[PDB]
Amino acid sequence: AYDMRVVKFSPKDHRQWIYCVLYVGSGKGIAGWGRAVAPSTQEAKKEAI
Amino acid sequence: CPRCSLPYSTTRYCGEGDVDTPFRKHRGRWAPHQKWGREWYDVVARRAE
Amino acid sequence: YARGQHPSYDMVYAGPMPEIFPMRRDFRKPTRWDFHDIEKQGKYRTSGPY
Amino acid sequence: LFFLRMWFLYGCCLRFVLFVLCYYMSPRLPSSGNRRVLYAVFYLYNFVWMLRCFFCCFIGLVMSLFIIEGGGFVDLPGVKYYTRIVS
Amino acid sequence: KNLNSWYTKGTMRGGVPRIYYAWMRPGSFTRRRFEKMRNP
Amino acid sequence: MKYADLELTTRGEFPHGMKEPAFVKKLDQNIPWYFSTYRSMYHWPITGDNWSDLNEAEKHHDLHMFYTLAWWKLGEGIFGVD
Amino acid sequence: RYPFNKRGPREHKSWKHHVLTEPPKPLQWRDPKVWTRDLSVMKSFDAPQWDLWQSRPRSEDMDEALQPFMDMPKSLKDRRYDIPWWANPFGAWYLQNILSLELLKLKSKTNAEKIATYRSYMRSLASGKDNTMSDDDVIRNIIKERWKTLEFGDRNAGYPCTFGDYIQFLNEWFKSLDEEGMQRLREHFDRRIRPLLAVMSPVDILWLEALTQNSPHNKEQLQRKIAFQTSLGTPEFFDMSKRLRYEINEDYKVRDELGPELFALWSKAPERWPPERLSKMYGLDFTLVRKILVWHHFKACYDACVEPDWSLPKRLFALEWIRDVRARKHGLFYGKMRFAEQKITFYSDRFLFRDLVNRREASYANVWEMDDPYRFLQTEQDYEDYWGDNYDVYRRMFPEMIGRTGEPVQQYGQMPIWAGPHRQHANKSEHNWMFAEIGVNVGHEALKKLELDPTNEKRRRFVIRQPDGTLRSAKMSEMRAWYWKEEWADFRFWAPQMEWGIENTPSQEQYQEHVPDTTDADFRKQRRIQSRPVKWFYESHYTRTGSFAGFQPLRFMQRRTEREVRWPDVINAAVQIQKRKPAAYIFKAIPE
Amino acid sequence: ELQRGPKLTEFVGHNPRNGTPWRFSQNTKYFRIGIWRDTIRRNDMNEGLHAHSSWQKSPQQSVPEVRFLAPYP
Amino acid sequence: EYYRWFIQPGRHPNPSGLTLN
Amino acid sequence: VEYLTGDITITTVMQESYDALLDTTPHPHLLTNGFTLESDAAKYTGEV
RNA sequence: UAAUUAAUAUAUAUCAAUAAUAAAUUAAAUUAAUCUAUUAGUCAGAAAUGGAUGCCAGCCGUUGCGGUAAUUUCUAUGCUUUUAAAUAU
Ligand SMILES: [Mg+2]
Ligand SMILES: [Mg+2]
Ligand SMILES: [Mg+2]
Ligand SMILES: [Mg+2]
Ligand SMILES: [Mg+2]
Ligand SMILES: [Mg+2]
Ligand SMILES: [Mg+2]
Ligand SMILES: [Zn+2]
Repeated sequence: AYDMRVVKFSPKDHRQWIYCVLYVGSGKGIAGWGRAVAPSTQEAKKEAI
Repeated sequence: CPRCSLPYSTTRYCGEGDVDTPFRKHRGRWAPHQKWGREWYDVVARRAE
Repeated sequence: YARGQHPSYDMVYAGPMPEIFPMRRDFRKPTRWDFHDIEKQGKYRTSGPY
Repeated sequence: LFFLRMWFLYGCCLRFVLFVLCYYMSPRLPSSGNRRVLYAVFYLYNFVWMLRCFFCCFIGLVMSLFIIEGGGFVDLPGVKYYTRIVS
Repeated sequence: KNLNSWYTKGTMRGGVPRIYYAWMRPGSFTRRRFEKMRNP
Repeated sequence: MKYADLELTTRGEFPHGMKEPAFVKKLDQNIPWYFSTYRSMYHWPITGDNWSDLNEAEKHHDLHMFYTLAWWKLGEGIFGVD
Repeated sequence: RYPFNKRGPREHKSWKHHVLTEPPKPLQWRDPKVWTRDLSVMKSFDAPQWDLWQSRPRSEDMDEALQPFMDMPKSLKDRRYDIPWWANPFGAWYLQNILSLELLKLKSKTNAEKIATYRSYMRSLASGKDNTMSDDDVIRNIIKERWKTLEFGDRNAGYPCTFGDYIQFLNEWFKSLDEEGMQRLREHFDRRIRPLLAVMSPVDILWLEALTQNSPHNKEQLQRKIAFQTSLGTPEFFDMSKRLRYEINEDYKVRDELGPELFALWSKAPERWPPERLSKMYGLDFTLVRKILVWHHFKACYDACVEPDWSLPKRLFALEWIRDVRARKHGLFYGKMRFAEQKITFYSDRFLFRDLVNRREASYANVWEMDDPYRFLQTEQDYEDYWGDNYDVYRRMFPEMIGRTGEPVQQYGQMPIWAGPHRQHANKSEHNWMFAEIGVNVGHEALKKLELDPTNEKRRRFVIRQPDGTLRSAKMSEMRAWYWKEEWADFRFWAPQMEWGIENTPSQEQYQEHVPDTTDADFRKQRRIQSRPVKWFYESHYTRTGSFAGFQPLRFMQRRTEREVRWPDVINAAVQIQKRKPAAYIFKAIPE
Repeated sequence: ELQRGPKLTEFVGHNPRNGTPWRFSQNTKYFRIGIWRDTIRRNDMNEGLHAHSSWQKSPQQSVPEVRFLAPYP
Repeated sequence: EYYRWFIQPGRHPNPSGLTLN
Repeated sequence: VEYLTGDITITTVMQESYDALLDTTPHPHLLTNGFTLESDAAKYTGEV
């Protein structure tokens, strides 16, 4: 999943950060999952990974 | 024919005009006669075996 | 064996049954999902590999 | 599931009703407009009940009795029943 | 007397492959550290 | 034996099995779930000793093996002496 | 809500007649070049596959080995004339370069070289030049590079062979193979090619085509791609020659086990040589060393030109054999039991004590009694599991396992009819009339054999009126018809035939579509052709075991059916797999 | 055990005994977009079912009897 | 069936199939 | 064993049919009785 | 010993009694008799463009949509479906 959260850096400044949930897996017996909140889409994807 | 033993001259397909034939089933299709060669020669052979 | 003094050989003492003579190479058998044109696997024709 | 909204179907999926009035009502904000509400009548065990339902149907040449079905929720608070066809 | 057959147990996921072990887990396979005597 | 001097102009490419396939952008069914949802009837490897008059295992294996050996030219230049 | 309030069901483009015709169909003008010889179907002009024979049921295929000769018309095959094998220019090349040693010249050694070489060979002193290469290794290197430098093409130009010429010799040779001929071939293939088949990679495809000097479709783009990717590693990293170079467990080499150990002994009295005596030779674990002993025996046999004991693997592994038999009978399956399916029982620490003191205190008259191969077996069940495979040993040892006896069909005496001829017509009729008894003492499956037992006097009673009016006892089949159907399949020796397979299940359950049943070339079923003999005729009877229907056929029907995914609305339970039905159907007239 | 190690045994089907050892090749419908994205941006990680294919990024392809416990590679 | 060995893979000499006149 | 017992015997009919097919089919290293000469093999062999 | 060469009863009812019975290509080892048989979606989530409309008309399983550019209304046309239908209880 992808999602959007508002991140308030100050009473004026507002950023749109997005939110990633994913899971890495290999059917050979090893998996893992991650989630992250980052500024861009690609960023949150890499962070989650 | 090496498969259904119908005569080559007078018959186009395997199982034509045979009541008990395996080679023609209800909504299935007709199969052309198959020709002698090393394949069916050693088929006959393996059956004899 | 009848008086129970015979050394037991049970199925518990058996290890793996090994592959001794390796069978054959199993060559890739052409399926309906292996086709060099994306067309031959259509939605109107192919509902799956087999 | 909300089981008290179905009170006048009385355990039936569809109802038959007679037309009486058609008035208009304004939906709950922030939805503006006019929702057409038909005021209908039907009888059960010789009691005459006045049913009040949402008119979503298509009216052609003048006709009397409708077929009532229950839905989910709608813009307009208080109106549970909807119209299927008019006979 | 065990009517579930080990012959048919599983769910086809279609294309998804999974690994299986013939006998033991592959990590347990080569024991050479006790065999060739590399241990503290 | 049974030789003619023949010209064969086009042999298809190598049967390495790995060739970059034809690329598309859009697909017909946009529904990837069908990949994971698809089942089939069971493939049973064997019935009763696996006897057949057409000898399938042997014959098909050898026929594959032949053109494989042809294309690698009998794997005869590839290995040095270790 | 209701879709049809204010409009009826929409019939808009219900034929979708834009899909019916392409406005261009066909003619009597079809180009003979691009169509079939019969104008039946359009030819396919993409590059030739070499495997085509597997998908088509044409029998002229199997008359020849390689594909382009299978495709060859008879008129051309007539024009291949039989000539000596070296008159084939590739056979000539093979004769000159590989087979003729006598024409091979080696660089002559100087006297200094001769001396340094000799004294290196006889006595090794460390720090020396590691090469000292045997002229054997050298020779074989020259040969393998002669296989490297062999290229095909026009032979009025430089190179020796047409490609066609090469595969021609190859084809003549592959047809020419005996049993042990193509055995040597397949061994050669398993040893060299097959591992390479596992270690390949796209990075090699150009090199992979450099063997035959064949030109690829993409050749420039592959040049670039492979250049960039081989850039990312050592050149030694990427060459396929060196990818097989190391092997685990260097203490015992396969080369050194080719001469089997103490073959001059256990040949001469193989009974005095149980696996133990030899197993003390190897520093490996149990399974591995028994494996190796099997291979020794086989190599030895093939070496001495006699046939090997095929019962030997069963004899050395006997415990594993019986464990697999009983497992196969327990969990119902055919194969070899693997780890996941073992019992989860946890024994105590000292669990083995009883057997330990039984072993420690054992005593034996001779050493043959100590290890005979058959000490694994006590009860009759043991002997029945150990030999179930040979119908020789099994038939001789367990005669009572094939029923040769049955309760004879006997005619009952008729009850006298006092009415005489007036009624004699009555019991004589159109049909047979079966009558099976029921009651409190009869019809219970639990008791079935006791009820069919001819010794039991309370035995369930059947009778049959034949159409001529007589009465006879039931045939055993007819008796068994009156019990709920019983399935007998025993998995322990040969695989019983199992329902819901590919070749078993008829179309509508297997696929949701009608699929035509033709005995030729089912692509969906991955078969090339079918000769369709009577199922149990040519096969041996002991091989027929039974059938097993006792499971859910998951493609077809499963328990607790639900939607895999609720949104999008399109997915259903995993049993609903199916192709899309078109916009309205078009019917093409089909004599064609 | 004495050379190159054990095979890497996979299956596509119901069981190990009921399926084929082979994965599906690159020519599959569902693998083409993925393999594309994987050819063009090689260095970043890519979503897809194109992982399940016999073909992949790494020089070691998934095909039957890969010896995965072998020292080289 | 023998034609496949002499064709050039990209060339499909008469994609329509119709000779016409 | 049946041969050594005397039960099965090789007859003259079996023998001569055996010889017949031994003649009339291709031998791996040699030319066989019932190999037909080809006039046009001179293209290669050099003699008609 | 009314009758068993019988199970057929035409067009009525009550409360039952699950019929879209290979719903789509090679044909029915008949006795050829009953039937001419279709719906949905198209924001989210398989599938879109024109044209209107402008907090209106309307949609509403649900978050919600409609403020002249609405992938959420209406209409036209295509396109999507894993094919005994949508919808209501
Ligand atoms: Mg209620
Ligand atoms: Mg609402
Ligand atoms: Mg004890
Ligand atoms: Mg979508
Ligand atoms: Mg709507
Ligand atoms: Mg406007
Ligand atoms: Mg629009
Ligand atoms: Zn035939």
